[PDB]
Amino acid sequence: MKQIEDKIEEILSKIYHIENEIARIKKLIFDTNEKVDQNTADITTNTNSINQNTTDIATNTTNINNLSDSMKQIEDKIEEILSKIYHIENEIARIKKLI
Amino acid sequence: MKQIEDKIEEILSKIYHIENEIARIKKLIFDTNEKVDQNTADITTNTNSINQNTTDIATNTTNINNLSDSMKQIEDKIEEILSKIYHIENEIARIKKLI
Amino acid sequence: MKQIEDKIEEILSKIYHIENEIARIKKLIFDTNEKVDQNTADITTNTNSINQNTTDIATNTTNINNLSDSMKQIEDKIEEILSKIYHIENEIARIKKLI
Ligand SMILES: [Cl-]
Ligand SMILES: [Cl-]
Repeated sequence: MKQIEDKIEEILSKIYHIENEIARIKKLIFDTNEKVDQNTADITTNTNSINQNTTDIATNTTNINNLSDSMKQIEDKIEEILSKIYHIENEIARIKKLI
Repeated sequence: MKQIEDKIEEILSKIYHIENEIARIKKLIFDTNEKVDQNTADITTNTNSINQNTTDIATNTTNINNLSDSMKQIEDKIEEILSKIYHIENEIARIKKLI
Repeated sequence: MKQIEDKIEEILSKIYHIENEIARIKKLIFDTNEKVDQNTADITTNTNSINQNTTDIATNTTNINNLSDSMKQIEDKIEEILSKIYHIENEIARIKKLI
């Protein structure tokens, strides 16, 4: 009756502490899940942005390639032009000798 | 003994409830970690993607600079071509007057 | 009463085991949060990389558009230059026939 009720006093006080710890734990878990859900939200955003960026890069890469082809064709024509202009200047110099 | 038995009955009931809470809490934790691990997997994919994209942007940026530099040369050459043509046109107009 | 003693010892053991389970649960929670906080740190790094990449893409996109514009203009100028040259060659042919 003195040790048994000592024992029950210990049991009930431990149970009450455990109840508190369970309450604190539930809160920790809630607070954790807020962080986790915020992370999932942020990840979803980033995933969408990466997708868009990957698409915009692909497009940019295609266009660069396109512009590169065009540039080569341009450089080609310009070399022809400069060569033709040189022929012309020499034609003119020959004509000026005959007048 | 009757009072102690009543106390034991309440104790056992509380302990039963605590055990259920704890089982519930464990489930919560493991479900939380399913999400956390999927988050981590998704971050990993995104990081790889961000890395590919960063490289691809670097390449595109270099190609753009190179095209921009070629373009500047081309524009100078067109300047030169146009002045040569203008000179030629003058020379031609003069020659036409002499013949 | 010897049963009562068995039962209290039973109870004390179960409470001991519950306390250990609580301690284990807390550890799980803090370990979970280490993963969560690392995820948060990694998401932040990725957000910053994405924001930079988005800007750089925009810059590149603008520059491609500007180069494309420039090249379209050069192509127009070449079209005209080539016309000026056909005409010049015609004139020169005419001059050659008159001298
Ligand atoms: Cl780009
Ligand atoms: Cl997370």
